[PDB]
Amino acid sequence: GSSGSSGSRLPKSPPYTAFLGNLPYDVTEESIKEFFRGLNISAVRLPREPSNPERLKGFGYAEFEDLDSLLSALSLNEESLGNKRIRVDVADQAQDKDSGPSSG
Repeated sequence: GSSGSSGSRLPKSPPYTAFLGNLPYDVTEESIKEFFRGLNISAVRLPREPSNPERLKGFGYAEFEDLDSLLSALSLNEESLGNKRIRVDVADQAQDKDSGPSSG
């Protein structure tokens, strides 16, 4: 047996960040572009392990401009990418700013 429950609330306000899971080891930057082909992407987020930069972390995120982009992304929650299947869910708008000194 296995429970089942899900229901996220897309960010009514942009930008629209998409969350991907169960990504392969071949998933490259170009793969994300083609995966979301047709939609409007502003940038691709691909975090790498804090130790092995050559290896992917495990999750992928992409920035969108139009709302339709995110909607279509959810349809790729099953779409088999390469040799494995990935899931698409609504990602929380997690932002962070920093600052630095300066002399001279």
